[PDB]
This record gives sequence, structure tokens and C-alpha cells, in this order.
Amino acid sequence: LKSFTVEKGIYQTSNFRVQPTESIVRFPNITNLCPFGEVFNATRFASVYAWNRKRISNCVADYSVLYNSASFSTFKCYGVSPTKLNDLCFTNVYADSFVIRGDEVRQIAPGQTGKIADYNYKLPDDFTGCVIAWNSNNLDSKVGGNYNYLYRLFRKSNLKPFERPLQSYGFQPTNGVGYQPYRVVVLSFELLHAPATVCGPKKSTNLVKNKCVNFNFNGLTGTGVLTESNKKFLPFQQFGRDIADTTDAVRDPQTLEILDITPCSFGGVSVITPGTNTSNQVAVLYQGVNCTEVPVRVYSTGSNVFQTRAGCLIGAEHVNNSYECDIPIGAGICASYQTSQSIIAYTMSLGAENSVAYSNNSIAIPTNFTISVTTEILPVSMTKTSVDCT
Amino acid sequence: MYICGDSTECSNLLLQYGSFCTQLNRALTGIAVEQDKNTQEVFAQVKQIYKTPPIKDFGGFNFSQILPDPSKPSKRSFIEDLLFNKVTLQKFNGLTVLPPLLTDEMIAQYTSALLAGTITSGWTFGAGAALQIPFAMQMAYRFNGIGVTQNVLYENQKLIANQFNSAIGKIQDSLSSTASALGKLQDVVNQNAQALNTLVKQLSSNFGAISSVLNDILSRLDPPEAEVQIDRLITGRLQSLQTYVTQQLIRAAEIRASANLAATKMSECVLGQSKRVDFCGKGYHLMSFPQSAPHGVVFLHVTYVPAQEKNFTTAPAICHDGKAHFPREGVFVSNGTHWFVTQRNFYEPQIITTDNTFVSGNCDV
Amino acid sequence: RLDPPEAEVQIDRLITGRLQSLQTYVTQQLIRAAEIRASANLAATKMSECVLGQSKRVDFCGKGYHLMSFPQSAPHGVVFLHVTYVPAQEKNFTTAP
Amino acid sequence: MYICGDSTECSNLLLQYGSFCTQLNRALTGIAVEQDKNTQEVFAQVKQI
Amino acid sequence: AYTNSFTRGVYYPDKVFRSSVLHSTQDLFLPFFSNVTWFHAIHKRFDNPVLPFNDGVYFASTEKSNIIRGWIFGTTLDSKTQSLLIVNNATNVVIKVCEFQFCNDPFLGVYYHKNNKSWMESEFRVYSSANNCTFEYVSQPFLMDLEGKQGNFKNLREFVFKNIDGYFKIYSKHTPINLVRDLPQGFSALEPLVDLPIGINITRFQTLLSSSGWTAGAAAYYVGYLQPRTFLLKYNENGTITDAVDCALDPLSETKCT
Ligand SMILES: *[C@@H]1O[C@H](CO)[C@@H](O[C@@H]2O[C@H](CO)[C@@H](O[C@@H]3O[C@H](CO)[C@@H](O)[C@H](O[C@H]4O[C@H](CO)[C@@H](O)[C@H](O)[C@@H]4O)[C@@H]3O)[C@H](O)[C@H]2NC(C)=O)[C@H](O)[C@H]1NC(C)=O
Ligand SMILES: *[C@@H]1O[C@H](CO)[C@@H](O[C@@H]2O[C@H](CO)[C@@H](O[C@@H]3O[C@H](CO[C@H]4O[C@H](CO)[C@@H](O)[C@H](O)[C@@H]4O)[C@@H](O)[C@H](O)[C@@H]3O)[C@H](O)[C@H]2NC(C)=O)[C@H](O)[C@H]1NC(C)=O
Ligand SMILES: *[C@@H]1O[C@H](CO)[C@@H](O[C@@H]2O[C@H](CO)[C@@H](O[C@@H]3O[C@H](CO[C@H]4O[C@H](CO)[C@@H](O)[C@H](O)[C@@H]4O)[C@@H](O)[C@H](O)[C@@H]3O)[C@H](O)[C@H]2NC(C)=O)[C@H](O)[C@H]1NC(C)=O
Ligand SMILES: *[C@@H]1O[C@H](CO[C@@H]2O[C@@H](C)[C@@H](O)[C@@H](O)[C@@H]2O)[C@@H](O[C@@H]2O[C@H](CO)[C@@H](O[C@@H]3O[C@H](CO)[C@@H](O)[C@H](O)[C@@H]3O)[C@H](O)[C@H]2NC(C)=O)[C@H](O)[C@H]1NC(C)=O
Ligand SMILES: *[C@@H]1O[C@H](CO)[C@@H](O[C@@H]2O[C@H](CO)[C@@H](O[C@@H]3O[C@H](CO)[C@@H](O)[C@H](O)[C@@H]3O)[C@H](O)[C@H]2NC(C)=O)[C@H](O)[C@H]1NC(C)=O
Ligand SMILES: *[C@@H]1O[C@H](CO[C@@H]2O[C@@H](C)[C@@H](O)[C@@H](O)[C@@H]2O)[C@@H](O[C@@H]2O[C@H](CO)[C@@H](O)[C@H](O)[C@H]2NC(C)=O)[C@H](O)[C@H]1NC(C)=O
Ligand SMILES: *[C@@H]1O[C@H](CO)[C@@H](O[C@@H]2O[C@H](CO)[C@@H](O)[C@H](O)[C@H]2NC(C)=O)[C@H](O)[C@H]1NC(C)=O
Ligand SMILES: *[C@@H]1O[C@H](CO)[C@@H](O[C@@H]2O[C@H](CO)[C@@H](O)[C@H](O)[C@H]2NC(C)=O)[C@H](O)[C@H]1NC(C)=O
Ligand SMILES: *[C@@H]1O[C@H](CO)[C@@H](O[C@@H]2O[C@H](CO)[C@@H](O)[C@H](O)[C@H]2NC(C)=O)[C@H](O)[C@H]1NC(C)=O
Ligand SMILES: *[C@@H]1O[C@H](CO)[C@@H](O)[C@H](O)[C@H]1NC(C)=O
Ligand SMILES: *[C@@H]1O[C@H](CO)[C@@H](O)[C@H](O)[C@H]1NC(C)=O
Ligand SMILES: *[C@@H]1O[C@H](CO)[C@@H](O)[C@H](O)[C@H]1NC(C)=O
Ligand SMILES: *[C@@H]1O[C@H](CO)[C@@H](O)[C@H](O)[C@H]1NC(C)=O
Ligand SMILES: *[C@@H]1O[C@H](CO)[C@@H](O)[C@H](O)[C@H]1NC(C)=O
Ligand SMILES: *[C@@H]1O[C@H](CO)[C@@H](O)[C@H](O)[C@H]1NC(C)=O
Ligand SMILES: *[C@@H]1O[C@H](CO)[C@@H](O)[C@H](O)[C@H]1NC(C)=O
Repeated sequence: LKSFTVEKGIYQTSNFRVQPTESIVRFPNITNLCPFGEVFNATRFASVYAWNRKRISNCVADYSVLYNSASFSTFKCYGVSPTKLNDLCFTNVYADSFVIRGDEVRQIAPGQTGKIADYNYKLPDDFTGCVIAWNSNNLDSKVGGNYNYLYRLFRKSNLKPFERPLQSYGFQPTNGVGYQPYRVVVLSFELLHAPATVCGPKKSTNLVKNKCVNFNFNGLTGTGVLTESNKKFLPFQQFGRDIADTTDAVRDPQTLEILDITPCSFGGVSVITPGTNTSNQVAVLYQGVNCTEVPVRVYSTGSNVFQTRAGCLIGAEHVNNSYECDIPIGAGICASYQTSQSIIAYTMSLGAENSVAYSNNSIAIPTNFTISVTTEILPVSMTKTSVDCT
Repeated sequence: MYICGDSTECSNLLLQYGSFCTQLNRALTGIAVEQDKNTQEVFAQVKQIYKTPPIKDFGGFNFSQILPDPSKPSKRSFIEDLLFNKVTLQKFNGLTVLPPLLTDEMIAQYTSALLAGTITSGWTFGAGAALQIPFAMQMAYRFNGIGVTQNVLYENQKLIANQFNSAIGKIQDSLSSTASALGKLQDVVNQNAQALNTLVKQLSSNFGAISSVLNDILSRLDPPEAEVQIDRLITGRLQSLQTYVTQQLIRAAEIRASANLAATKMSECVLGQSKRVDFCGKGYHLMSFPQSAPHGVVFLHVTYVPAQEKNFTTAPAICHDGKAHFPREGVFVSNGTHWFVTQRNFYEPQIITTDNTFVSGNCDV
Repeated sequence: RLDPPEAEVQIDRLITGRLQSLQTYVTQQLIRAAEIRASANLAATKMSECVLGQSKRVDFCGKGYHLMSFPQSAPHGVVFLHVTYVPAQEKNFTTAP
Repeated sequence: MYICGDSTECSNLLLQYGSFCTQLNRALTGIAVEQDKNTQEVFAQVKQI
Repeated sequence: AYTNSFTRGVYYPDKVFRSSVLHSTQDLFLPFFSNVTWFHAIHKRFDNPVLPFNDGVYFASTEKSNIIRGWIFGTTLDSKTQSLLIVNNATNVVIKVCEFQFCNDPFLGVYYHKNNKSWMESEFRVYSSANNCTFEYVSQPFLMDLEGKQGNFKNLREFVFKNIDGYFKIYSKHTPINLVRDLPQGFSALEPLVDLPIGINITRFQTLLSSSGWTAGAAAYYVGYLQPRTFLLKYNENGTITDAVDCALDPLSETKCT
């Protein structure tokens, strides 16, 4: 009110809003998988000279089923991260499957040194494929040594980017650390080049109910209270909307159940007080709010709480007599300062009851009069005002 | 909450616009207080809560259908319940409805007090202490007010009571049958609901932004672009709020005009007889009975209507002995052979005598 | 603080804000003027019907039976002193039509 | 016809603003009906010529 | 000629659930009382042409025993562009997006009781030649009421096919009826069946089924084309559309929509 003294009455103040308690995420376990399991895990790979190139589209690039492996030493992407892949969608993916010398794992990396690399696998200048290092000695090992994966490719002409050494007799487990055969796997994908046809995985968490929480259901983010509902969603229907087109029901992706969404309790806060001179005691009304949520006279406890159709009153004694209205509240409730002294909330009385002595043949006639001079004030005009707009 | 529901960044951006939110809240609070003031002015017009005696010997008039029925949990009369049944018909985004200060039960109590005061003390209770008077005598006073001699009522009391009872029954049947009578209240409710619905629907508009979802904008855009989009959304939603509040202010102004008219009708018809033509109903107003309806009032205007007009031959004065006699009150009428003097609103011929006429001038004028 | 080519954007933002403020103020003034004009019409009617004559309308020129009224000038308004007759002491009697 | 007179692109851009224009049309139609209501109330007081 | 088609033209907007709500939406619908072409599959004469796919198609048939097995979707149909193949057995469909080369008469062709009075499969042209492919999908081995049990015609295989922003969507619903004559009167909504992010994008489509002297075939199917329109749909308690109104059919419907 911008005043050090406030007159008797009830004044609106800062709105009361219930803050969320915890965050809840729900999603399906896992969806269809892109053909990455074979490239990242298989029995036989293609030849080094016949380096494989497979177009991957129309699937879900799920990194959960791919990152569950623990043999990788350092699988991180410079510009992105696997964890945030969940909501990242690809255009097309390319997989390079071949078996080469272990020491050539870095030779496959972009911006390398050595003419033995581009002889079999040229290094493009804009390769976004994140390098991956993993052990495949058992898979690439042969009892006598497999020399079929030779590096005879020695073309003299310069090699264009994607236009299409033999220090060991063969791939044998006897090779020392860093020299055993390794299968180089790189998931090289380009974005904004082909129509979006591949998307990422999702993550799930536990379930809670009957609390103001921030929910994320299949990418639908919101805040509210999740309750068990009797609505019967159709087998395919997921969300539910009200007349005003606002979310009101949601189907849990994990459990085939329907949950009602109710916005967290909120409402205006009014302060009922007599004149500052009369006393500094006040009561607080939370409008249209069950006072099972007011703890979250500003304190958790509500002293003598009093539920009323116009919200919950805190700090006002509930008197069960009737008087004339002093400070209105709502739904026929009025608060006033009375006798030690305290603020009392009661049901307003419309006036003294009267039973006129009406009868067959009884008439009441006055025998005297009074002259009453009563005032009446009416506004007639208000101050003129012109404005220089410019 | 409406503009920036649960968004610290959007709230911070909205802080720059100044006191628009405070102005809108103040306007809505003014309207809300004005509603309670309107109901108070219309209904709370009695210093005391009167009540009719148990013995309903009202000279044959039957007010059962308008008097309260204690049996029902809500002490509302038959017609009041009829109206309540006939009248028939967002929390997410900061929209709240505050209950009225005066509940339906207490409004019904006010109406019952007014009705009991009327039937038991005429119009005295509206001008001072309520003074009892038999309802037959009260109706005689009403007839004298409209200009018909009280002997008319005292001699046609049974017929008048039967006509009033039949009229009450007919109005009850009409209200029970057709719902078009309460179109005014239904339209008020529908307009308010439609305004709120449009306000809520406005939240699903881009206003040129990338999306209508603040959380989506924030998550998918970096500080600067998110700020630009959120500012666009803020402008759109603030325009929506201002439009809604202006419409509400105009509608509240018209509703206040209606409430003032209703209060004037109460004071000038229920609390007394009115000589203003077609103000308390069509015809010569005799009385009015109030009834409470959802978010409004209903007046049952009881009026007197001449029915069976018959012509006669009339003259302005009469020549007796060179002196021009004029009717004191009434008119001179003849059926063709004789001359009589009768009151102007009910054919009651009487012999023309010196006590019915006053002399003035002579014949030749 | 800014080169005009980019300062024009800030100037436009300020102009839009202040113009919206002016429009809101004028709309509020129009509504308030309508309300005050309704009150002034009521006051003129009360003057004509109570000061310039005796009113038979109930509760118009004060509670009780109207006798007269006297006007008094107040800042941006008017004050009426409604004089009224009010019966005081009532006695029951047995009546007959 | 006023804001985006005969322009599909302008109409599509205006569609993003919600039901502002529908509200405006509703208000103007209400005023138009109220005019006839006023005339009827003022003049048509007797239904027998 | 195209025969009468009263409404039979709306499937479902989306997944949302609405109860006792009258919702209006502007999408690709089959206009009410619009003309939908009619075909009779003659078993020399053979009714099986290649029809354009003008942004959505509606196919209604009462055939039994899966006489009309599946659909062919493509823009070249000559292995130059990947094409979709919707041939289905009672077990499951073999949905396949590949640069498949197509023959003039590429279907299984179980010509039973045609010219030999015996059940046999003369050809196997369902696979003409797979020169190159990009993806294939096999649906769950379901068991739908697509087989041959005549009784009284109750297999109204109303199907709606759409392609928007790289998504191919199929909606359908098995509607039992009692009138074996032309499409009877009623109301039914087609729940979605499949959504695919294929991204291939169709200019023409064909249905999959010298018999000189053989009796004329007994099989009929419809082909209607969708247009962009606004519709009003009446969701019931269960969120099932009991009725609908075409917001541009006639002035009364326009007023209802308004
Ligand atoms: C116009 O109105 C007057 C009012 O009625 C009417 O003149 C006569 O008035 C008297 C009563 O007001 C009527 O009743 C008559 O009363 C007399 C006693 O005064 C009775 O004697 C009458 O009985 C018969 O005998 C009379 C004397 O011989 C007759 O004159 C009379 O007609 C009866 O036959 C009777 O009860 C009376 O009927 C009328 N009329 C007459 C002639 O008295 C006058 O008639 C009205 N004019 C018209 C065209 O109706
Ligand atoms: C004043 O109130 C009513 C205003 O119309 C008068 O109408 C009376 O109401 C009902 C309607 O028939 C009748 O009964 C009255 O109401 C109930 C129920 O009535 C029962 O009896 C009637 C037969 O009389 C029967 O038809 C009904 O189905 C009920 O079984 C009871 O409280 C009383 O019976 C009461 O009389 C009256 O017949 C009806 N009367 C008339 C003239 O319409 C009512 O008469 C008035 N009350 C008084 C004391 O005058
Ligand atoms: C002045 O206008 C008033 C209009 O309300 C008249 O009051 C009512 O008018 C009707 C129409 O005549 C009167 O009906 C009565 O009918 C009887 C004949 O039938 C009556 O009796 C049977 C039983 O035997 C009963 O079932 C019927 O319903 C009738 O009640 C005539 O003999 C009467 O004269 C009279 O016409 C009503 O009686 C009358 N009162 C009510 C409550 O309706 C009024 O009659 C006119 N004044 C006159 C003509 O002097
Ligand atoms: C009463 O008012 C006049 C006058 O009637 C006479 O008035 C006095 C001068 C004395 O002589 C009285 O004794 C007498 O009643 C009547 O005006 C005319 O009345 C006739 C009916 O009687 C009207 O005709 C009626 O309506 C049409 C047109 O005539 C036809 O269907 C019939 O002819 C029917 O009778 C006539 O129109 C009317 N003159 C006009 C309108 O210019 C009056 O009718 C009578 N009123 C009543 C009984 O209600
Ligand atoms: C996602 O992962 C969880 C964990 O496995 C799956 O949850 C539940 O998995 C079991 C299958 O073993 C389903 O059967 C259930 O068995 C329990 C007894 O252990 C029984 O009490 C349940 O009534 C039910 O029959 C169970 O339905 C399933 N719960 C859910 C919500 O699915 C889950 O299946 C995986 N997928 C999804 C969509 O949740
Ligand atoms: C006048 O009216 C009522 C009742 O009438 C009188 O009752 C006796 C006391 C006596 O005065 C008789 O001559 C009258 O008939 C008096 O008080 C009311 O009485 C009725 C029941 O009898 C009761 O229902 C009311 O509640 C009483 N009070 C009222 C109507 O206000 C009353 O005292 C008498 N005197 C005056 C000045 O009113
Ligand atoms: C305010 O909240 C309390 C508790 O929610 C209500 O009391 C009931 O308590 C039981 C606990 O078993 C709940 O199951 C009920 O839901 C509660 N009833 C209701 C109506 O909520 C209390 O009644 C609520 N008060 C109002 C006015 O709604
Ligand atoms: C329907 O019956 C036929 C009988 O051959 C089968 O269809 C093919 O069966 C082979 C063998 O499994 C599959 O490779 C094909 O994909 C099937 N589809 C064809 C020919 O279009 C099968 O028994 C049933 N069709 C199925 C399972 O798709
Ligand atoms: C939704 O559909 C169900 C159908 O079961 C309705 O619930 C009732 O279930 C009983 C089971 O015997 C049926 O006999 C009734 O026909 C169903 N009632 C109705 C009106 O269909 C339910 O009422 C429908 N609406 C809901 C659940 O909100
Ligand atoms: C599958 O790949 C992961 C990581 O590349 C690895 O942990 C695992 O050893 C591989 N399995 C086999 C049989 O190579
Ligand atoms: C104190 O406040 C009350 C409010 O009603 C007022 O009646 C009273 O005059 C005030 N007294 C002083 C000394 O301010
Ligand atoms: C509260 O209401 C009950 C009603 O039975 C009553 O017994 C009690 O006296 C009331 N308390 C007060 C302080 O009036
Ligand atoms: C649409 O179907 C009716 C049915 O006979 C036909 O008369 C009409 O010609 C058809 N529309 C056109 C453009 O042919
Ligand atoms: C009989 O069977 C063969 C293949 O089995 C088929 O090609 C032919 O159409 C059928 N009718 C004949 C040969 O007349
Ligand atoms: C098939 O088509 C794709 C894209 O046109 C191409 O990358 C691939 O090499 C082709 N494969 C064969 C076997 O033709
Ligand atoms: C079909 O062909 C066009 C030509 O560019 C292609 O761009 C478009 O993606 C296609 N339509 C769809 C949904 O793919």
C-alpha cells in the first residue's frame, strides 16, 4: 500500500503458488534399433581393400544398446555427447567395416600422418565420425595368421575423399600390446544433408503420484499433480485435452494406465487486519485453497486454521455466533476485531428477526413523527486533462 | 502466471514493461468489488428480516408459490427453485473465480424478508417501522392509488383473489415450460464463459514466435534468441489480457447500469406503488413481488387492466338552473335516456346530485 | 550511446511502449468519464425532482416520505440534504373494512 | 479485407495472432444488433396501429 | 461413373483424447458426397490400372479371401526410385521400400477355379526382381479377418493412405454390415494402424489381385481422392467420433461449423 499505516479492511497481496517437489521422467524402454549392432559387434568384417559402405536410414539411432559396452576405453564425441543423443535425429548414417593393423586405428582418424593410411582408406577433410577404439584380436585372429587382409593397394594417383603396413605375416594373437589386430568402427553421419529419417533413444525414471511435480511424458513437459483416473483412453491414444485445449489426461508410456493432470494449487493471498492504530494483529486468507497445502502469520503452522468456502483463513478465531459484517471475506463470512482481543471470523447476520403482528383486523397507526435530514453525495465531474502526445 | 507461467526468464523480461500487470489486477479487483456492491444495493434494502405469520389468512390471496418452503434445505420458494433449475451453464493459467459475498441462501432470505414485509405492512416497512394492515385493506389502498374506489375491491374480493391466484399459477407454468424467459441471465453467463474461454485459447498462439510453448522455446534456443521469442510471446499475451480486461470493464459497466435499474425497480415497486407508466409492468401498477434468480432478480408485477369497455354518451358539464355543474371526480355519462356520474376507471353510474358536482359560471360558456 | 542505424530499434521499442501506455490511460479515462457522466445525470435528475419539487418516488430523495431537499456544492460533486417525514410511535387498533 | 486485404500470405501470417479479428467481428455485430434493439424498444411500444 | 459416397471419408486426426468435445480441424479429408471412383476386378478383361496419388487416397472394398492382396506405391515403378510394397498375408505384411523393378502383372496369382477347377498358383511374380533396396519391414504375424468367409458381407476394409513430411500413414477399420449391395448408410471412424518414417514419396499407386471365356469376376473396390478441408467432429464419452460435419459442403454445414 506504500503507507506506514493501513486502514481496517482486507487487502490483496502476493499470490501463493505451490512449488514443485521433484522431477519425474517417463519413456518407453527402447524402440527399434538402427543397424549399428552388427557394425559394432559381429563375427566377420569386410576386407580392408573392400572397405564396407552401408547406407543407414529409417530406424532409430539408439546409443543405449551401443554404449552399454564396457570394453571401450574413451568413446566421446568432440562436438556432441552420447548422453544427449536421446533427442537428436540423423539424416543418414554410414558404417565403415574393415580389419587393419592395430597401430592403424589412429591412421583411420582424420588429420593423421602416414602414406600407409590413404593407400587403403583415404582421410576426408570434413570427417565428423567420432573415432572408436576397441579390442577385436580374438575376432580377427587365425591359428596360422590371416594374410588375406593385405594392403596391396598402391595406386599412384591422388585419392579423392571417398571415391570408392604389412609388417606382420598375418593376424595372430602373439602380437604384442598395441600391435594386435583391431577392428576400426566409426559411425560417420552427416546432418542437414538428407531428409530426417533417423532419431535417438529415450531415458526413464521412477513414478510418483499425488504431488506437485514436473513431469516429462514422451517429450510432453509440464508441471502438476498426477492422479489415478477412470478415463478410458483408446488403445492408441496418448494425450487428453479439455474444452479449452489444455492437457488434462496422459497415458503412462511404461504402464498402460491413464493419469489425470491437475495444476498445482495456487491462489491469491489476502491480509485481514483492523486499523494499525487498533492493533498490529492480522489474519491471512488463502483464497480458494485447501489448507492442507498452506504450510508450504507467515509460517508452516496455521494457528487456528479455519476452512471456508472462500479459501482457508489462518490466525482468526472461528466464532459460531452471528454479527453484522465488518470485514467481508466471501461466501457469507466476515471477520472483525472483538474481545484478550483477537480477530474472529463468523457468518454475517442479515439483521434482527422481526415477526409482524399481522392479523385479521389489526392495524398499527402512528401517533407521532420525526423529521430526518439525511445526506447524499454524488460525483458530478472530474478534473480535465489534455495530453501533449508528442 | 498467465503470461509467464513458471518461467523465471519470462518473468524477468516481463518486469521491464512496468505496471501493466498491477493495472490489470487493480481493474479486475474493482470489478469484483463492484459485483458485491451491486448485489448489496439491489437486495439489502430492509433493516430487519421480517417473516410472515403461520396463519396465512390473506383475504383469500394465496402466496404459497412465492413464499419460502422450509422443507427444502435451501429455503427458496417454488418459483425461485424453478428459476434456479432453469438457469444452467481454465484454472491452469492463473484464472480464479472468487465466490460472491452474499450466498444464495442469504439472498433468498433477503427476498423473503422483502416479500413478508410487503404482504404484511404494505409500503410502510419501506418508509419506517413496519405497520401491520389486513391485506384486503392494503389492496383497497392500492385500488385507491390507481384511482378505483375501494368499494370495487371490497365487493369483488373473491373474484380478484381468484384472478391473482390463477395468474400466479399461469406464471409458474410458463416458467416451468419455456426457458426463453431467463435469456438475459443465460446470455450474461454465456458471455462471461466465452470471454474466459477465448482468453485461455489465446495461450496457444505463436504471435509470430517459433512456438507457443515457453518451455520449448527456452530449451531449444539460446539466451538471446529465447529472449526475442519470449518477448514476442509476452507482447501477444499482454495484448490478449488487455483486450479481455477492457471487455470486462465495459460489460461490468452495463451490468452496473442494469443493477441500478433493478434497485430502483425494487424501491419504487416492491417498497411502494408507482405512478410511472410501464415502469413496474404494463397496466395500472398495483404491487410487485421480488424473487431471486442466479446472478439476477425477477419481479412479478401485479397490475390492474380494464377489460370490458362499453361506450356511452358524455357531456362536459350540466345545466340545472342556469348554473354549470361539473363532476367533482368522474364523468357524466348517459345510456341514451338518463344521465349519471361515474368514476373514470370502472362503470359505476350514480344519480347526479349536488354532492357529486361543483358549480361554476353559467351555461353560456 | 548508439549509432542511429541501430538506435532506431531502441527508439521504436520505447515509442511502442509509451504509445501503449497512453492508449491504456485514455481508455481508462473514457470508461471513468462514462461512469461519472452517469452519476452526473443521476445528480441532475435528483436536483430536478427533489430540490425543484416534491418527489413521490420511494427511496429516491432519501429514506422515508420525502418533504424537500437542499443542494450543497462539494469539490467535484454535489451534496443533497434530503428532508423526510418518518412515523415514530405506532399503536395497534382493531380495524374494519 | 482490412488488415490483409486480398493476400494469402498476409492472411496466413495473421492466422498466427489467434481470434483477435473474430472477437472484433463479434463486438461489431453485437453493436449492430443493439442498434435495432434500441429502435424497437424506443418506438415499438404499441402493437396496434 | 463413380457411385454415391455420402461421408465414409474421415479416419482420425491424432492421438489426443477428447470427451464430449466438438473439435474443428483443417486437414486432408475426403469431402462429403464427393465422387469416388469405382472399380470391378474382372477375372481377358482385367481391371487393375495405375492410378495417380494426389496427396492421400481412400480405398474401400468388401472383397473376401484377400483377393486384393496389397498395394504398390511409387513415382516411377521401374526400379529407378524406391517403391513401397504392401502385399499382405493373413500372417503379416512384408512392407518393403526398395528400388524394386516391377512387371506388368506382378502378383501371386492363385488362379483357383479359373480355368482348371483346382487350387493352384501359376506364377510367383510378387518378386519380379530386387535390383537394389534401401529398407524392409515385416509386421507382427497377426491374424485379421481378411480371409474368405462369405456369410453376410461384414468385411468393409476402408483404408486411408497419407504421405506428409516424410511419413506414410495407414488407417483402417473392419466395419460389419448387412446389405451386400452398394455401400450402406452408417457411421464409423478408422483408427490408425501404421505410421512409417519411410520418406519415399508417391506419385502413383496400383492395386494387387488372358482368361477369355471365364465368367466375369466378382470383386469391387473404390478409389477416392483427398482434399484439404475443415471438419467438425463430435467426440463422445469414450472419445469416439459419433458424427462429423463438413464445414464447406453447404450453407447449413458452414453455419454449424461457425
Ligand atoms: C339508463 O340507466 C337508468 C338506470 O337504470 C335506466 O332508468 C331506470 O333506472 C331504474 C333503476 O335505476 C331501473 O329499474 C327500475 O326501477 C324502478 C323504481 O325506480 C322500478 O319501478 C322499475 O320496475 C318497472 O317499473 C318502472 C315504473 O313503471 C319502469 O319504469 C321500469 O322500466 C320497470 O319496467 C325498474 O325496476 C329501470 O329499469 C330503468 N328504466 C326505467 C324505464 O325505469 C334507463 O332505463 C337506462 N336507459 C336504457 C336505454 O337502458
Ligand atoms: C396456495 O398454494 C397453491 C398455489 O397454487 C394452491 O394450489 C394447491 O396446490 C396443490 C395442487 O393441486 C393441491 O394441494 C396443495 O398442495 C399440496 C399437495 O396437494 C395434494 O392434494 C391435491 C388435491 O387438493 C392433489 O391434487 C395433489 O396431488 C396433492 O396430493 C398439499 O400441501 C395440499 O394438499 C395443498 O392443498 C391443492 O389442491 C391446490 N389448490 C388449488 C386451489 O389449486 C393451494 O391451494 C393454496 N394453499 C391454500 C391453503 O390455499
Ligand atoms: C369480469 O372479467 C373476469 C375475467 O376473469 C370474470 O371473472 C371470471 O370470468 C369467467 C368467465 O365467465 C367466469 O366463469 C363463470 O362461469 C359460470 C358458468 O360456469 C361456472 O360454473 C361452473 C360450474 O357450474 C364451473 O365449472 C365454471 O368454471 C364456471 O366457474 C358463469 O355463471 C359465471 O357468470 C362466470 O362467467 C368466472 O366465474 C369469473 N371468475 C373466475 C375466477 O374466473 C368476470 O366474470 C367478469 N365479471 C362479470 C361478468 O360480472
Ligand atoms: C361504442 O363506441 C362507438 C359508439 O357507439 C355508440 O356510441 C354512442 C354515441 C351511443 O349511441 C351508444 O349507445 C352507442 O353504443 C361504437 O363505434 C362503432 O360501433 C360499431 C359496432 O357497434 C363498429 O362496427 C363494428 O366493427 C366493424 C365496423 O363497423 C363491423 O364488423 C361491424 O359493423 C361491427 O359492429 C364501428 O366500427 C364503430 N365505428 C368506428 C370504428 O368508426 C363502438 O363500436 C362501441 N364500442 C363497443 C361496444 O365496444
Ligand atoms: C520396461 O522395463 C520394465 C522392467 O522389466 C518392464 O516392466 C515390467 O516387465 C514385466 C515382464 O517381466 C511385465 O510383466 C509384469 O510382471 C509383474 C511380476 O514381475 C506383474 O506384477 C505385472 O502385473 C506384469 O505382469 C510388466 O507388465 C512390465 N511393466 C510395464 C509397465 O511394462 C516393462 O515391460 C518394460 N517395457 C514397458 C513398456 O514398460
Ligand atoms: C401492538 O402489536 C403487537 C401485538 O398486538 C397487540 O398484542 C398485545 C401485546 C396487545 O397490545 C393487544 O392489544 C394487541 O393486539 C404487540 O407485540 C407483538 O405481538 C405479536 C403476538 O401477539 C407478536 O407476534 C409480535 O412479535 C409482537 N411484536 C411486534 C409485532 O413487533 C405490540 O407490543 C403491540 N404494541 C406495539 C407498540 O406494537
Ligand atoms: C481438503 O483436503 C482434505 C484432504 O484431502 C479433504 O478431506 C478429505 O481427506 C481424505 C483422506 O482420506 C481425502 O481422500 C479426501 O479427498 C478429502 N476430501 C476432499 C473433498 O478433498 C477436504 O475435504 C478438502 N476440503 C475441501 C473443501 O475440498
Ligand atoms: C502368406 O502365404 C505365402 C505362401 O508362400 C507366404 O508368403 C511369403 O512366404 C515367404 C516364406 O516365409 C516369405 O519370405 C515372404 O516374405 C512371404 N510374402 C510374400 C510371398 O509376399 C507366407 O506363408 C505368408 N506371407 C507372409 C508371412 O508374409
Ligand atoms: C466409455 O465406454 C464404456 C463401455 O463399457 C462405458 O462404460 C459402461 O460399461 C458397461 C459395461 O457393461 C456398458 O454396459 C455400458 O454401455 C458402458 N456405458 C456407456 C454410456 O457406454 C462408459 O460409460 C463410456 N464413457 C466413459 C468411461 O467415460
Ligand atoms: C562388442 O562391442 C563392444 C564395444 O565395441 C565390446 O565391449 C565387446 O567386446 C564386443 N563383443 C565382441 C564379441 O567382440
Ligand atoms: C483508529 O482506527 C479506527 C478505524 O476505524 C478509527 O475508527 C479511529 O478513529 C482511529 N483512531 C486514531 C487515534 O487514529
Ligand atoms: C460452535 O457451533 C456449535 C454448534 O453446535 C456450538 O455448540 C458452539 O457453542 C459454537 N462455538 C462458539 C464459540 O460459539
Ligand atoms: C459427381 O457424382 C454425380 C453422380 O452422378 C455426377 O452426377 C456428377 O457429374 C459428378 N461430378 C462431376 C464433376 O462429374
Ligand atoms: C491351369 O494351371 C496352370 C498352371 O498350373 C495355369 O497356368 C493355367 O492358367 C491353368 N489353366 C489352363 C492350363 O488351362
Ligand atoms: C543401392 O542404392 C544406394 C543408393 O543409390 C547405393 O548407395 C548402393 O551402392 C546401391 N547398392 C547396390 C547393390 O546396387
Ligand atoms: C518426393 O519427391 C520430392 C522431390 O524433391 C522430395 O524432395 C520430397 O521429399 C518427396 N516428398 C516427400 C514426403 O519426401
